[PDB]
Amino acid sequence: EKDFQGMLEYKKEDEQKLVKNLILELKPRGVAVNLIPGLPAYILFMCVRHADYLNDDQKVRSLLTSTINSIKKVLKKRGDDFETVSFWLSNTCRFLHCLKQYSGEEGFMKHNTSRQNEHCLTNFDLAEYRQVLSDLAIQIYQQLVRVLENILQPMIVSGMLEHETTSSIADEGTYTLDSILRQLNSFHSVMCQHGMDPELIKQVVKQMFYIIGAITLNNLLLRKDMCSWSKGMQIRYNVSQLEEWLRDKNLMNSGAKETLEPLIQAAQLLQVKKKTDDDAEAICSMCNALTTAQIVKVLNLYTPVNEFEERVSVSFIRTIQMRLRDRKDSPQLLMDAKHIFPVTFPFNPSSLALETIQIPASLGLGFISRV
Amino acid sequence: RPRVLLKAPTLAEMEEM
Repeated sequence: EKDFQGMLEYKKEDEQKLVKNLILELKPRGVAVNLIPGLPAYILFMCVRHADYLNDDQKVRSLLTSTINSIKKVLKKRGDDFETVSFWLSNTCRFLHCLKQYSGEEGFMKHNTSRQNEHCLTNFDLAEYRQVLSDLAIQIYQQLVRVLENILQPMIVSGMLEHETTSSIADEGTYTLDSILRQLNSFHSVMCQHGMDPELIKQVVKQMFYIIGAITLNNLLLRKDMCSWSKGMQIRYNVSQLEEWLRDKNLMNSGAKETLEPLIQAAQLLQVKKKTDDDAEAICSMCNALTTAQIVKVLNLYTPVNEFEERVSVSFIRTIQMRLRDRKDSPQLLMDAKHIFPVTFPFNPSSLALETIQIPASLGLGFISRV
Repeated sequence: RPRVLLKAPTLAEMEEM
């Protein structure tokens, strides 16, 4: 054999049971729903396809509205669980990719098989609905960043600055760099299981690294004891382990390492010579990712390793301030650790043949009929 | 066949009821 159309039919009276079982009560780590990443998106789109086929615009509207409202309900109740937020970000994006891929617009059909093009919508242009879904995905992404940030925040200063250096969860209760890496591993494995777009995973990871670098640099500038040659070495080692993690995950082109540039330059600043005019010119050339206020703070805080090393002189600091005078610089000392880089959801068509997709019987959607 | 551009409630509008 039978050649299915790749659509799903349901009765209007069952629409609320549909979103109840497909959205409200769906477990994000359930086996059945994770056999095919994005399965709820594919199911919803196949339901949209049959509503379009029936020439029923009110049914399309009702299904989309119930879908969007149900996803918001889930995230209001469980929005502090990163697995749930990852899951609906991923499925919201996949639903949007489906609506594009099967829109009938030629720009979105370049990777389509001949069979896939047979599955485009025929009666309705759903561009307005794609905008609403895009807006929803932006909101979910913003919630994802906040949940991940909340999880990492308690680990970052201990792991990056305080603690000195198979993995352990902690060192006698203390968060270490290894704690941070385990947490990043968890995040990444869940996003992958959910089928999150690789370009979106890259953006999440870039955002997380930004937060790590911002919180670390700010606490270096706010404490009195973190500006030393030795701490410079420690930060260098920790950054190199974060870089190795990116390598392990094939994310070295995510832009994540580059968000650490202010912290990286602060660590370098701790380790250069700080006496002559050549030393001063080098600092000014080197520290393009640090504000003048930040450079001056580090130099003031800098602690000699022992008696054979001196503090930075006040006249040296003045020389750098003079050199950086015509910098149209921000007067701020602290990085904005709450900055979120604007997210994008580039089109990611899928190879999945709709006419082959089977609903797992355990999801309790037996009232849906395969067309 | 022409595809008619449907009017979608905005995300905000849906947030009502």
